[PDB]
Amino acid sequence: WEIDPKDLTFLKELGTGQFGVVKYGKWRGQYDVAIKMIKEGSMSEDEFIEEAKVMMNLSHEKLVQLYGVCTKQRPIFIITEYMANGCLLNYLREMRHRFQTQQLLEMCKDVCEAMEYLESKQFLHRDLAARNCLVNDQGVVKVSDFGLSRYVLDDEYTSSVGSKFPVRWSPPEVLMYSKFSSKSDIWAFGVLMWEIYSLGKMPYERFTNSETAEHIAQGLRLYRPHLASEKVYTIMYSCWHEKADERPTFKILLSNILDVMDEES
Ligand SMILES: Cc1c(-c2nc3c(-c4ccc5c(c4)CCC[C@H]5NC(=O)c4nc(C(C)(C)C)no4)ccnc3[nH]2)cnn1C1CCOCC1
Repeated sequence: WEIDPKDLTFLKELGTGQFGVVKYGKWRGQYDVAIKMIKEGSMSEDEFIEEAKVMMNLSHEKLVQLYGVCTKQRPIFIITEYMANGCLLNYLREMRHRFQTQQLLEMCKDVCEAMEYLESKQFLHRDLAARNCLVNDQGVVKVSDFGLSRYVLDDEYTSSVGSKFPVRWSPPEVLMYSKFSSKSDIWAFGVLMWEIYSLGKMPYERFTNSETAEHIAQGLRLYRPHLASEKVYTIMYSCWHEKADERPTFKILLSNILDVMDEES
């Protein structure tokens, strides 16, 4: 579980997030890694460390791999697989890629495989969104930072009325009662498909968080991105049923996405 930080060589800053700075570097002079330098006061560290033992065992080709942690001194480090093309959201926003719809659906499949694996292990992501997926040098999309939301100390992130809370990715039962389940990840995944087909537009871009919560409680939904076929829109919409138990599983979504790939090759 433990990595010796002296085996790390730091090379470039990648960005700053909920837990502070993240860097790109090498492990033992040779292996690409991303290193989260956890900003003091920003994480429930003891709980996270206990949980990292479980997370180490979540291994899937479409999940960013946790390699280990450096706990001896602070800041603590989280060491992970490095993704050369950065976050899916910024990748979608670079219009130069001029992705074909088949590539867009492959991105959704990549995420849906990861989530189906997590669902099979009864492990929630809790903050699924394009900003929390990453792209490797082969253009493969992987799911990042699953479950880490549980260790954030910042009330602006955790409170449902907080400035940083993922309101636009949340189902009504989440906004109304904090009922979190595999079905809240499903809802978020549909929003994520919408992000992908919308090339990274903000969901409900003309509404505030408050306005979004009220409209989805009334039954308003996102609508079809121009790049989504009717079949693709159907899949994303299915994630948004008002009743959580009527939303599909990731296993079902996966077969649906595979069928659509077969029908719109
Ligand atoms: C950014 C970039 C990468 C690149 N980044 C990475 C990162 C990575 C992951 C997260 C994050 C960053 C980097 C950074 C900030 C957000 C941050 N989020 C968190 O830490 C965080 N959130 C959460 C919750 C709130 C969901 C619970 N928990 O933890 C990891 C691996 N491989 C990478 N590869 C490659 N190129 N680039 C540009 C591309 C063009 O410009 C140069 C760098």
